[PDB]
Amino acid sequence: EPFSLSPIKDPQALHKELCSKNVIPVTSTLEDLLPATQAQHVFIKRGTFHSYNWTIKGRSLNMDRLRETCQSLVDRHSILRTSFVEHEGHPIQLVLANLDVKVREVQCWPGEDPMEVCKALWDGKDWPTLNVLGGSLPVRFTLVSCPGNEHVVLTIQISHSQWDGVSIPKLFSDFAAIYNQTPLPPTSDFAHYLYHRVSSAREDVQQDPTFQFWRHYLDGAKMAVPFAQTLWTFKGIVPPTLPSGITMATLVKAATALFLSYHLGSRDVVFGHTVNGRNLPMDNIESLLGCTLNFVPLRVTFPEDSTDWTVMDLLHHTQTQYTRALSHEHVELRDIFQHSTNWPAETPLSLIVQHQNIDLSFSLPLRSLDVQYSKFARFDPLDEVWIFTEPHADRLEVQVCANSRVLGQEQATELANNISAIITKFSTDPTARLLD
Amino acid sequence: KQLSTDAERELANIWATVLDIPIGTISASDNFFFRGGHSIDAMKASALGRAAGMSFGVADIFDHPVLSELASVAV
Ligand SMILES: *P(=O)(O)OCC(C)(C)[C@@H](O)C(=O)NCCC(=O)NCCS
Repeated sequence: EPFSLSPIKDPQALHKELCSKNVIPVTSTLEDLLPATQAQHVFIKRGTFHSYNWTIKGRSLNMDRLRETCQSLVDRHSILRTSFVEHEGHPIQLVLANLDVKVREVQCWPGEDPMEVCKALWDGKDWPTLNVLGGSLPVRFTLVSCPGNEHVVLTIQISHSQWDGVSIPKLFSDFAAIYNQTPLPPTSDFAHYLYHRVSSAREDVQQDPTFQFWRHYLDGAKMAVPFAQTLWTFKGIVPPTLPSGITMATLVKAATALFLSYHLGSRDVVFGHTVNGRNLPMDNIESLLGCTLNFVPLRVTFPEDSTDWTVMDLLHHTQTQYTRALSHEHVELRDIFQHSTNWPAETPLSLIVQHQNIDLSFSLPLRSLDVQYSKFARFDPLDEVWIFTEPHADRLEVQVCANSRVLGQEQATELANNISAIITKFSTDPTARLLD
Repeated sequence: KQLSTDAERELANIWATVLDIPIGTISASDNFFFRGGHSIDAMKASALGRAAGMSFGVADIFDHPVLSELASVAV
């Protein structure tokens, strides 16, 4: 039932206004209009914007078919033809149809490296002039070719409000299938995910099991702020061995909790963590393209007398504190805080842990063509600190990302070291008691 | 240990696709996490469950990690 969640009375008038200011194409139509999620907004406010770059080499490359593939990819996934705008201070998404995709094309000079041209456009104008909330479509394609068309760089630019780690590989595998003329199953779009969430909510909010769950879960809890240019700090360790029945994510979150326990002077800690948002009974929820991520509270409570708690006890507790929330992790954070706590609704999370148990390497198997992946990325946190953990084959990488005014280099380095050290200690001796 | 119910069979096929392991190697006593699954695999398994007419969520896979036990609680 399109437009049924629109917060605006004449959605078609908004579209017409945007067309007349040449922000979106005049021959497009408005297929739907919905609120943007809080998570989409988190990314938009932090300028989160990517260029996924595919260097393609070989004599059989077909430029027309690349162009048409871009068009077909956008026809298939409606998030890719979504525009974002503010109304009464709140972000909405306009889903366009009849959208003609125009590829930006560069024919280089002989000897000019196509990738250096992409980099120059990226740093010179593409991200510095980015204004997603002005309503111009964030998803755009660029094709940069050497003379001969045997060395080409294809670029997809995109806002993080339009993808997540589970679904981005599907964008690349769909692109390849369409280029190759391989068949594709039907899919849903991000709008269908938003309609599904709303249909599962109860009209009386005090009778919603989800807000009842969060109320109990957070009862008596306090959310402390562990910390007051954007910096990235990295630290690798040997991949931890997992105690029986414990996931890597649990290990990382327990380590973080132990650290915070000490850093604050608290036995009861609450911090944020990233969940995938796809544990819902809806068709194609595993494959639909969009940003279903959510950042929600995780609470870890050490006993008042922890003398006997082992590392295992902490791991099982931490893991249960995640699994208890699985059926309820999909709701807006400001709704959790408004309906299930005394806390102000716009209370921000100040620490967020993301474990990256998703694809870390990507492919675009176009049919003989050599195809390499690389990317450009912007991401600028506000007052929060992010801890990312990447599980590679040879190492577990701990990454801290925060503004330098919140966490200076030496402080960030020490944070990465401590979390790493604790993870390793937990791994090498899970039967140990927390008095290490 | 042999697959005995229809639910066990359908579930094994799901694990095979999600974990990219061959169907012949899956026994009813197999543990999802010991065969290499994590939370995201569990999410995909749950979704494929629904498309096959079974009904379980990710939490069910953490509570009942063994195939035969998970096949009982699916509806
Ligand atoms: P599990 O115990 O193996 O995993 C828990 C998780 C909560 C870490 C995992 O279920 C998940 O939701 N998300 C990680 C993937 C993710 O969203 N990455 C960033 C997207 S760009």
